[PDB]
Amino acid sequence: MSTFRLALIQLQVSSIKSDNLTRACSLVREAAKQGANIVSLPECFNSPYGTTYFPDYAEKIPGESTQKLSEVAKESSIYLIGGSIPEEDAGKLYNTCSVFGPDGSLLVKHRKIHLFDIDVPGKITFQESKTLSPGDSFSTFDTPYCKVGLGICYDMRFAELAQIYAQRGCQLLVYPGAFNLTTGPAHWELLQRARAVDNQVYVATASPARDDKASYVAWGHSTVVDPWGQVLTKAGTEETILYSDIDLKKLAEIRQQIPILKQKRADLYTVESK
Amino acid sequence: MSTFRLALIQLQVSSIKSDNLTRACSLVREAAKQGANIVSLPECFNSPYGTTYFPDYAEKIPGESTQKLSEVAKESSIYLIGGSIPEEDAGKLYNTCSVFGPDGSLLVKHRKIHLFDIDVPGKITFQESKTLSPGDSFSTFDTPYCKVGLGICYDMRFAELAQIYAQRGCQLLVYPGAFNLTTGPAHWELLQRARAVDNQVYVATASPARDDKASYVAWGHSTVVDPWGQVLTKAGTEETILYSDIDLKKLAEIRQQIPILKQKRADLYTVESK
Repeated sequence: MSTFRLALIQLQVSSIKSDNLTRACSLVREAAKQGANIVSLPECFNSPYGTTYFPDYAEKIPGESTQKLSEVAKESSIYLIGGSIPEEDAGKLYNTCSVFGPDGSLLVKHRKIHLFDIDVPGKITFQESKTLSPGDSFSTFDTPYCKVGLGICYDMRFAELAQIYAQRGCQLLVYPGAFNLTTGPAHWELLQRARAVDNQVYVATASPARDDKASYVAWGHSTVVDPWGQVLTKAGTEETILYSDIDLKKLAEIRQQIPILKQKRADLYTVESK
Repeated sequence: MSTFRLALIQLQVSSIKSDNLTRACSLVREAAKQGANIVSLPECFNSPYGTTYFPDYAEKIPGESTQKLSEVAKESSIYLIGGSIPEEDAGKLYNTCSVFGPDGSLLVKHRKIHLFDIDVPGKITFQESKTLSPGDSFSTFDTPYCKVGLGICYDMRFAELAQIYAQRGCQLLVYPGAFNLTTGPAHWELLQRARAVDNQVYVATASPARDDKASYVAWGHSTVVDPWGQVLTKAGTEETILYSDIDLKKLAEIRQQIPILKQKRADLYTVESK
């Protein structure tokens, strides 16, 4: 129970939802065949990423996409982190990561908390909040190995989320997400290394594969980082399944060697969750 | 006053305190001559770093070392961040960074909050709390350009300190410190880049030069990082003065482009301070 196999599906995403679902589910099955215990799909894995796409590809949960995820998690007896999909609920749209357990049960649903609203002149302008609404809950789930915490993409820029997850006992944080050709080289690896080292947790990112013709061009480079801040493995830009064997004994040893989680000064500061 | 010149004195530290003070003050004068507005010395700049050294090199504040720093800040008309020195007060010893303004006045004194207590088997064991006591206050000072926040070395591992400084309006964080041949390659650059990008501030580290014969062998590599997480400049291992022109207009533009400080979810989390 000290080591488990994590698989990150760096899916090539097309404009045809059923195509994405077919290929996503077949890659999940392959990951399970190669011994993965936890599998993650990437952000917006079932449809193109963009504000004019979300309304038309959005589904209720349960719906077409989550029913397929549920079924494949059950048939493969794995924990399946469902990347994210656009979700409709009560006249609002969300960017939502659904997680299914080895019995097909929904364990948790994470609606992206911090929406992707940036403007880098001459590089990338995105206003996710013009169509989507933000989530208002912390999201974790339990496995036999450890507790896992969730964020989606831009959520990775907010240190407090990882701090709260670490407080709550999470030992792996998974962030389905797609950075771009500007934010990718600058920030993608740095941010996930920061989250890992500062909170002494494993961190994994699940990105779609790069499609240079898409309106939003994904960085790629799905990555796993250990509690020492070391990159354990890193994909390229192409479609692949990335595997890592997550060693929780190593985490325990790191937390003893440089014991920053036990050295916090609660008389001076605290990160409070509401 | 949107740009100012920062100098980091990467001092080679000897066992003779007066030698360190002589050379520190001459390098400060040189930095001021080359137009530095804020100058920082490194951690434990006046004496060898180690638990059996602190008691014997410790001084009260004011004392020999701080009197020299006060005088040189006065005569050079600069803000001088006094690295750190071992400080004695009321039967206790601290690791203390004293800051003097252009009139020679003490602006603030930062006693290291998180003491350097680690044990990496086969590599480095240090127990700063054998002899030192921790500080219990946040430390900032004002300049005509911006507010500056302070930590010493291991303080840099504690994200919350930088979060609180950013809340309080700091635009530059300075950490005098010496990592070692184990923690240096793993964590030195990562941590400072994390503090910079997460809080959208400039971050600077002032290390002593490496002495391979010292009991604690310093990593070196004094560094300045911008709010985009980009390394602006980085020293080698040898004694030098590192200069950087800190562009606060750039900081303001970054905080608009990726406006994470304005996108915090205070309904879900807060970093609370004493």
